[PDB]
Amino acid sequence: DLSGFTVKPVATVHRRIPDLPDCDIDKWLNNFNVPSPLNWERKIFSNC
Amino acid sequence: VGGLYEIKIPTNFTIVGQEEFIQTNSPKVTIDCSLFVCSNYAACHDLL
Ligand SMILES: *[C@@H]1O[C@H](CO)[C@@H](O)[C@H](O)[C@H]1NC(C)=O
Repeated sequence: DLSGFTVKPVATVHRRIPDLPDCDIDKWLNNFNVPSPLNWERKIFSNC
Repeated sequence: VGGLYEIKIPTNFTIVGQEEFIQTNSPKVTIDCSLFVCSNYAACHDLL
């Protein structure tokens, strides 16, 4: 009984939601009004 | 009672059937240890 094979994939399926906006993460990180550790700020990025 | 004992002797009879299954075999299980432990993954086959 030889070692098990698996059928090779004949194609690739790639799916992503199209036309989503850019997240602009650099614009928020480069904002010059920087908070201290006491009042550390959060931003949430989704659908981008 | 004197020399004699009381015994129940059959006066009529029938034949009865009884089934008995005896196991003599079992499912021949076989394992590919490599396919079970690692599936398709080359990084696992290397470590295995
Ligand atoms: C023996 O038993 C069977 C079933 O009960 C019956 O048909 C038959 O007549 C009986 N015979 C005697 C001699 O008792």
